[PDB]
Amino acid sequence: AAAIGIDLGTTYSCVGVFQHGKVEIIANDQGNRTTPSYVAFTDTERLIGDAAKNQVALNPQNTVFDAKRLIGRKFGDPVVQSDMKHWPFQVINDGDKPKVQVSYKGETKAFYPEEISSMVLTKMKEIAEAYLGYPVTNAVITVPAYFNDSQRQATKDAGVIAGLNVLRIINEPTAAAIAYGLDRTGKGERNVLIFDLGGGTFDVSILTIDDGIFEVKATAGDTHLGGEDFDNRLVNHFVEEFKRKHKKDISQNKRAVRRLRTACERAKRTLSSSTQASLEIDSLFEGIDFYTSITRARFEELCSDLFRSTLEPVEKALRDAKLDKAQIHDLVLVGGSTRIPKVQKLLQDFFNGRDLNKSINPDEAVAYGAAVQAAILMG
Amino acid sequence: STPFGLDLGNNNSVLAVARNRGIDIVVNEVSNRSTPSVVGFGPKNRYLGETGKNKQTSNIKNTVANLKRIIGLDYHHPDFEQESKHFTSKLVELDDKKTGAEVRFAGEKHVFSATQLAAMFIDKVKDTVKQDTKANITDVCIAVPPWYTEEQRYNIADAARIAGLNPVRIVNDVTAAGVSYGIFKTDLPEGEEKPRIVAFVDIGHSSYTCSIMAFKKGQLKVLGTACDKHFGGRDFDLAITEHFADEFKTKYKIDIRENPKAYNRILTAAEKLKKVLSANTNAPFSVESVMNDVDVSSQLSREELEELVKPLLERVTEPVTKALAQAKLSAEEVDFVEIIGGTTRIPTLKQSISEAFGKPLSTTLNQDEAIAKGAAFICAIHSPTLRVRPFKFEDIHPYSVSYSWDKQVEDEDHMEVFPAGSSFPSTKLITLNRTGDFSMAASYTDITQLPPNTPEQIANWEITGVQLPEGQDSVPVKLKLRCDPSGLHTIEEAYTIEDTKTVKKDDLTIVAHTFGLDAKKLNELIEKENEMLAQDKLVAETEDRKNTLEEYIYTLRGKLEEEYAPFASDAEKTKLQGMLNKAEEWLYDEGFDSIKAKYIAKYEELASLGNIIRGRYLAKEEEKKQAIR
Ligand SMILES: Nc1ncnc2c1ncn2[C@@H]1O[C@H](COP(=O)(O)OP(=O)(O)OP(=O)(O)O)[C@@H](O)[C@H]1O
Ligand SMILES: [K+]
Ligand SMILES: [Mg+2]
Ligand SMILES: [Mg+2]
Ligand SMILES: [Mg+2]
Repeated sequence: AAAIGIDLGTTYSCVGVFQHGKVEIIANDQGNRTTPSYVAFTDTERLIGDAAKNQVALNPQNTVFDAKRLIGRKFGDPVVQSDMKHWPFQVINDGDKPKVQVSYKGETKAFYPEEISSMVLTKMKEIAEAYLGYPVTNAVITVPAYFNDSQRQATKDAGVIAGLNVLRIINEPTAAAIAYGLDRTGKGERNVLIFDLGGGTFDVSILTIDDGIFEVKATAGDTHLGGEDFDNRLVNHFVEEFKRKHKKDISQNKRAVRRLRTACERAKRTLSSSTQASLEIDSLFEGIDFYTSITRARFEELCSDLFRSTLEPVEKALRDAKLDKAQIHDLVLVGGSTRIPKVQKLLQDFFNGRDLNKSINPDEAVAYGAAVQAAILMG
Repeated sequence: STPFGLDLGNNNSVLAVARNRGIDIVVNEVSNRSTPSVVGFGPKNRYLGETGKNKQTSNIKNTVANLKRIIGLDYHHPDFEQESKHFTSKLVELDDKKTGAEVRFAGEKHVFSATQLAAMFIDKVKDTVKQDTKANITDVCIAVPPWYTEEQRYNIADAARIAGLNPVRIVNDVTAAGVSYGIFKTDLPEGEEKPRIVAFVDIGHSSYTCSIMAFKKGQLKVLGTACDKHFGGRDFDLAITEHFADEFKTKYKIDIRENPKAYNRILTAAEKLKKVLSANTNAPFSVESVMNDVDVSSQLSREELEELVKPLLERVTEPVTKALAQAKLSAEEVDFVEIIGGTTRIPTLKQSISEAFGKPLSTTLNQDEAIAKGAAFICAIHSPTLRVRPFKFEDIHPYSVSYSWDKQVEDEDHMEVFPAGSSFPSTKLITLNRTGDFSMAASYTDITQLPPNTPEQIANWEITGVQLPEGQDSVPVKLKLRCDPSGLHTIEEAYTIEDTKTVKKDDLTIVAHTFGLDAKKLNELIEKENEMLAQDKLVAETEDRKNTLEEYIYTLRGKLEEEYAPFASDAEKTKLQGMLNKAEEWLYDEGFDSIKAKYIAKYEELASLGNIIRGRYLAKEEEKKQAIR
């Protein structure tokens, strides 16, 4: 029996296993290599993963996500109180422990954050078991570097509820580092910056590694940048084109903007792997076709401040660490937004052309390293 | 040279390579682990793979997909309509009665054959691999459906050649998955031990294959294979789209069948609803402005979906029952059932497969990657330089094949050579008594056992150089008849005997007539592909240089105002700002659509000044570090 590595993510989770000299990331039964950290409750059943996420819009009060933000925290924690304002589900107080409150099978039910997370971990465990063909009982689970003892222990409890022996709780940027073999470089300290941008959330970590021993130097959380704002820049730009070319303003038209926005989200994604993208909206406004294009350079420029702002937590982390940028030996990119060329360019230009550890899928590198570490702890 | 395996799917293709420890999946330019099997055309260049798919919805009449399905396809084939209903582009008859695509490309009407079109895609995907490996790619193993015809295999092999690759083997796809199962599992039966019997079921975008195999350590034999080439994901998408076509006529008073673009939007949305229904029991269907101003908002339950495909599902157990009968097995003799292919994720299919074998389903392979990985392993077997752990496999040869020869002095003029239900590859040795030069041919012994409208004759040869010795009656010719590792029927050797001892006399010359292209035609198509490649590359490079120039303008402008500010005189800065402004305005004018050299020159003018200032900036940077240390 192999041990598995689980990235328990705030929005998505990922499981891998080290087998025949390599890490295999395991696809779920829908074929997806990550699984939403979502749990839905309905009149008849409980849904976990993709099924939970598929029905969220139609059952928003009973679909729980972001339990990671609550796990191991107190109800009176200003973070908990702050976060609540953004969730469509109910969070209650049970002796200063937060519980998510839901309608399940025609009844009101409350769940500890670690109960929701155990259901996600049970799912990842079952994914691993279907792929391996036998029971899985041993796991490394990852947490953020800023997690305190209580948050670490609650995550371990979620593991144990899910039927796992938790070999170790390890830091996410430590996991990303193990993925790239930065702990194989022998004696002598190397300073590693892990840059983890993806899914709104943003974490920069500086680790020091010496003889395979890890120490956290700094953590910087600028953890809301990345979504609507870049889209808004493209919408406003193109609204201005239609204004220019047709002498008409499309701003005060709900359906027309949503249609233009949709095209802008698609174009933005295309611009990560191509240097230009076409937009083609039939009868956009008042029966007029809008066919145009945008270059990657133009888009970067429209969003120049939004991109430049990713360096703020880098500079903050360097200050807390009391390091100069020339003292960072190694760079590791994790999270989906690090695929954006400008993110790579800004970072690389900031650190004067230092190489980037980036060849492992940035959504998978954390589960990757947890799997390597789980195999090491077994043998 | 690194071995390269290609799972060429109707919807998407997977790329695997043999290196380091073993076998890796190659990722494309968008970071995807599969690439859409799409070839599109524009005013300036081709749109291949991910870009083909990106441009698809706005360029439907010049986008060809279903590349696999039109290889070897007679234009007047009785089942042509089952293929063409899935095409959005114009199909036309070629000079050889096969099917091609007619397409607006580079300002002209172009006709391309299915072989040509497949070559364009193989070429793109070959470039993905060498971008990833940084190495030479000269050899491929292509996986194809077991229902591929002898002709189709030759055609896809020639497509590889037009793309500059040596098609080392054309392998049955589910056989390649079986090879990856055999090289990955570590506890297979070993000696006099009973083989492990594993059934494989692949259902993809277009095809349903069941193939049952015997496994021992280091080996597999395929026992039975059956296919439904008209059973896949696309048939589900289409049933959903037709359901909504009817619903929207009543509900919205719109007729998407009269509006190809509207219909295509529903079709695209229908695949996504289908996938939601593998996870959820109910799903909303929402499409905005499917026509001018009309937003549609409906739903579909899993139960409703299942009823929609009821006629198709009537065939659901056939490939299982047929593959078992060929194998001469009852369902209970199967040890494990492995599912692969994206369409096996539909719960009703899973239930039916499980029930047909009376077994739970196993999912111990990566379902998307198994075929590609086995193809890369098989390509490595053929490598003269990459030693690989040995694995032996035999595939099923479902039809009887005979060879015939000029009667001359022989009593018989034909014989069965490769029986129905034997294995391939296989070699048979014959000696014939011969009066002179002679013709030969390979054919199907019983044509009633083949698909409708299959020509009886497979291949034919002329053997020349036959010279009788003094005793001038006849001379024995030894022949080497081969069903090769791709299942292709050849003659590889013919020679005359005895020039006390019976030696060889003359090696004979063989002229082969197969479904494979002549050297002349092949080279003409290789040339066409090189021209289109050079044209695509020139456009991508000039597009790149123009983006790089634009980026440098914004970048150098911003720095001149910040970290470079202390490092330039007034005259240097305003001069550079003037040319930055002029270069930017040029990009809207003459430079909107210019040539590569000019984007490069415009860049070198700016950079030549920019670097003088950057140099001073960097020098003071090192000086601050000199004051440190
Ligand atoms: N979760 C899912 N539920 C239902 N169908 C799915 C799911 N995921 C993928 N599919 C379908 O599987 C198909 C792609 O599968 P696959 O990659 O095996 O096909 P392919 O190899 O390109 O096709 P073929 O082998 O027929 O040439 C698509 O039609 C896709 O919609
Ligand atoms: K495929
Ligand atoms: Mg070291
Ligand atoms: Mg397939
Ligand atoms: Mg070899």
